[PDB]
Amino acid sequence: RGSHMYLRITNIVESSFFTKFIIYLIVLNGITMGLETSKTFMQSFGVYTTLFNQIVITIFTIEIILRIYVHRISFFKDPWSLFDFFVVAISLVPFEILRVLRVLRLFRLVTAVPQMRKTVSALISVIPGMLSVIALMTLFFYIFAIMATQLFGERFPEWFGTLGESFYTLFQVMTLESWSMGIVRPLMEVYPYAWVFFIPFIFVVTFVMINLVVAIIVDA
Amino acid sequence: RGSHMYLRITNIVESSFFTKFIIYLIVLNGITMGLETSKTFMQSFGVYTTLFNQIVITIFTIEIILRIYVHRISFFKDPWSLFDFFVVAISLVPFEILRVLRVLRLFRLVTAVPQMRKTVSALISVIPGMLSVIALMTLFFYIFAIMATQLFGERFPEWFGTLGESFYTLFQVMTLESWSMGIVRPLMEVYPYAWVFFIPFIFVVTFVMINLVVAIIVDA
Amino acid sequence: RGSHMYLRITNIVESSFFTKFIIYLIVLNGITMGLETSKTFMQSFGVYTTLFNQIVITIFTIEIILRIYVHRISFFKDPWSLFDFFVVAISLVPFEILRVLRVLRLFRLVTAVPQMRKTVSALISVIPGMLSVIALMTLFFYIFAIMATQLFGERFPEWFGTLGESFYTLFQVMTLESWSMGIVRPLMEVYPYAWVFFIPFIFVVTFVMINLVVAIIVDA
Amino acid sequence: RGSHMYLRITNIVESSFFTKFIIYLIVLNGITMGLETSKTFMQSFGVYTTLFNQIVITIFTIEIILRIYVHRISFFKDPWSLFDFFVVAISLVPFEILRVLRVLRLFRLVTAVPQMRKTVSALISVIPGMLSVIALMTLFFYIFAIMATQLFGERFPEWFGTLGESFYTLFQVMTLESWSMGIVRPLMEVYPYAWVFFIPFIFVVTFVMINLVVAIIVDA
Ligand SMILES: CCCCCCCCCCCCCC(=O)OC[C@H](COP(=O)(O)OCC[N+](C)(C)C)OC(=O)CCCCCCCCCCCCC
Ligand SMILES: CCCCCCCCCCCCCC(=O)OC[C@H](COP(=O)(O)OCC[N+](C)(C)C)OC(=O)CCCCCCCCCCCCC
Ligand SMILES: CCCCCCCCCCCCCC(=O)OC[C@H](COP(=O)(O)OCC[N+](C)(C)C)OC(=O)CCCCCCCCCCCCC
Ligand SMILES: CCCCCCCCCCCCCC(=O)OC[C@H](COP(=O)(O)OCC[N+](C)(C)C)OC(=O)CCCCCCCCCCCCC
Repeated sequence: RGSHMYLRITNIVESSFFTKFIIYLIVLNGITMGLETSKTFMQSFGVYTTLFNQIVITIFTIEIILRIYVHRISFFKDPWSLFDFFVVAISLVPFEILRVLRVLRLFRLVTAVPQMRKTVSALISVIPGMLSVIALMTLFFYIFAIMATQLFGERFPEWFGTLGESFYTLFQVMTLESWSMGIVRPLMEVYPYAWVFFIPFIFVVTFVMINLVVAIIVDA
Repeated sequence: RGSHMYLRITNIVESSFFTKFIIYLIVLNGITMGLETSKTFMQSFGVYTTLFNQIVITIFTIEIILRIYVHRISFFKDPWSLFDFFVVAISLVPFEILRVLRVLRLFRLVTAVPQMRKTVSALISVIPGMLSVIALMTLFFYIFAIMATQLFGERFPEWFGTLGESFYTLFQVMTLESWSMGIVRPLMEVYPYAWVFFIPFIFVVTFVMINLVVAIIVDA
Repeated sequence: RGSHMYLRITNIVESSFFTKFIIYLIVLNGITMGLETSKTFMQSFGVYTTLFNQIVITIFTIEIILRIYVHRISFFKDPWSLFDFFVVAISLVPFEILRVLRVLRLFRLVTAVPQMRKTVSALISVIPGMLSVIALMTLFFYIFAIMATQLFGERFPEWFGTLGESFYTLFQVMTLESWSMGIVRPLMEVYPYAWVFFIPFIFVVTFVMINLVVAIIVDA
Repeated sequence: RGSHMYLRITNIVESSFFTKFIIYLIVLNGITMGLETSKTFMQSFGVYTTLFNQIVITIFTIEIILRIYVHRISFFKDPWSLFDFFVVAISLVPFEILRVLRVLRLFRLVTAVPQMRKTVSALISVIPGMLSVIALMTLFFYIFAIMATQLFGERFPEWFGTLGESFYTLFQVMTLESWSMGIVRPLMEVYPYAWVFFIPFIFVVTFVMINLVVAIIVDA
């Protein structure tokens, strides 16, 4: 708990060399994961690189293990460690989507470098003051998604045949991407007043967005 | 007016249980209205759900009735109640567009939950300081819509054949959606100087938009 | 100069009735110009409406004449009058583009209604603090327009064959409209490194835009 | 170092006539470079204009030479001169991409006119406070670019077959250009859950952008 061998390990994990080594590895596994992208490189130096990968996964597990010895329950209430935990855990399951999620370990460069932690933490910090407006927005989407599903799903199954599909399309209308040439004008060929649904939608959603952003600037 | 039975009802509508019950119903009729979206679910449990729907419509009418007993003319000068009124009234007419408008009762979650009321009320509050710029903008749209109708409606009836059609297209140009690839470049094949109409339009409309948004930030 | 008949006319133009009458006409000629949009209406009540139009043009010329008697050289240093002048002058030439420009007289509702004048004047007021950045931007466009004309005009004459054409396309890239799917990806089929031209362009132009807008907010 | 002939040259380069002459040339070589765009003009007055071009290149080399005599090592620590240096150097190599880069000398109008220098310098000044967020963003792009390359490169080689290609597409998704109609909806025909990759991408990238812009406004 504060004994002979505890304090030995503690002085290692807390050493700058520990951090730097880990950061050094992250930038290295980073570059390695970008070259693994090339089947040319993969064909030649490929096995070299599978090697470096479990090496790094092992080093990271050892590290995480140590960090829990040194920190115990303090470790499992730290966001930055919990991230490092789950990211490294993912990289330990041997469903290809998990093989790809391995790349999430590169986000450890964020947890590791305090300049980054501080940046991310600044960004995350404005989200709580947004929840109420975001709650309002989601209700809005949900309601309009229902309305659109049953107004247009039958003739327009791809875009609106399903509550989820309508959610997708409504998000696309919010981003303004092809909303008129690709969605609303087609609808109007069948539903001449469809414009009464999407223009108010676009007005509300955009007004909310601007205010949401004025919200952020309301602290500064 | 302040009698024996009046004060009895008053203590019920004003009870927290009343509010919570109503909110409870709203979240329930909400989920129900999302499952009604699926013809699978509709095929199986469908009648169960038509049931829950008039049940809720009845409960809501009773509630609204009570709330007017307790509030009388104060009720009909409250936005939040007037909304609840009109929304529930809609849900009472038996034109499919009214069947769909029933979903508007889910917005009662806004009127009911004071955190939401406050949010919405914040948003709505900035609109009056915008009316003058919005008035200016609409005049602008109207004038340019007339000009475009008669400059391009004859060769381009779909986009500009009608004052309303031109309004629609001009709105789409304002959102910047396909303005060049899908509208102005086609026009230029017939009207080489059409760019003299839409670039200034896009300049004015965008300048106004930014200032409109600086307007909001002019209080904060 | 300040005589018997001068002061008589002066009391008329300066009367509220004068202003209101003019405003009344503007809203009327406004509605009339929107109905002239319909060949149906035009077919039936059409001549009624050509009538109301020169009537109003005459009334407006008389008014402008009076206003110069009452104001003399003060009139020709007022923006709002100079506008009214040029707009009404246009409406007096009998080239269809002038027939359409007649609709610009509806902007007299702006000059006439002081709430509008004040709004417009607020908007116009931020433009001088932008000129320097706008000068920078235009130079930027000019230079990149030259570069693009000679990098891509030969294989891509429609988009870049001409300094003006390149100006048009570059403006479209700035608005982000189809910049990749419709312009840059096509170019890359011939010029694989074209992305080195348009991504920096899009970066600079967007950075400038944001700062231009922060500029406005730098007073507030 | 501060001798007879040194101080003679010094009084010339530091003269207002020197600056004005140079500026005069820049506006002239500017106009000339825009007319060189027309093969009509090129066909007729073309050689006149190749002439004016080396004339100006020579004058500029002489100038730069002088300015280094007058300034020595102070010259090579000035951004504005270093620019003028490299821009003029480019214009001295006789690979067509260098023939086009000659047009970069028009940016000397920026270095020369102090109102511009000040503007540019204002703009550049906000960039250092952005580096941390920009670092975060680039890491984000890199990681998602890797993930997309291996999730979609095989079936969608054009958009994602290569780390660079995925970088390009991800940038396009960030600008929101055709992200749904032209990229994600096509992907979903093969990968129904692709929406789980690009919506969070679009959320993060947009949130960061707004905060990056609130950053700028955080000084004002
Ligand atoms: C005030 C009220 C608050 C209510 C909050 C809770 C809402 C809960 C959502 C309800 C669940 C709806 C699920 C559902 O019906 O799924 C539909 C479809 C699959 O149905 P399926 O039977 O396969 O459709 C057949 C297709 N057809 C018609 C073309 C032949 O599959 C999908 O589309 C999947 C569903 C995706 C959408 C989920 C949206 C969650 C929104 C949360 C809003 C929170 C507001 C605060
Ligand atoms: C300073 C002046 C202020 C004036 C303010 C008041 C303006 C009032 C609007 C005038 C009414 C115009 C109605 C009208 O002409 O409707 C046209 C069309 C249907 O005409 P129709 O005869 O069916 O066209 C035949 C089609 N064709 C030529 C291709 C064979 O149907 C439509 O397009 C319907 C009309 C939709 C547009 C309504 C716009 C309202 C703008 C309000 C601006 C307020 C400014 C403060
Ligand atoms: C520091 C330097 C400052 C210099 C400022 C002054 C610049 C003055 C602009 C120079 C004039 C260029 C005019 C010109 O060459 O016009 C080209 C074309 C028509 O040429 P054309 O001979 O018909 O082309 C034949 C077509 N082809 C090759 C496909 C067979 O026709 C057009 O494209 C018309 C020209 C439109 C563009 C005008 C742009 C003005 C930019 C102002 C920038 C101010 C910066 C502060
Ligand atoms: C925390 C970790 C930090 C790591 C930072 C350092 C990252 C260094 C990047 C790694 C280098 C990757 C180069 C590479 O693999 O190039 C791939 C391709 C050409 O490969 P190739 O063998 O031709 O592909 C064959 C094509 N196929 C499969 C369809 C038959 O060619 C390309 O696509 C060229 C590569 C372009 C992308 C360069 C991106 C630099 C991102 C910098 C991020 C900084 C973060 C702070």
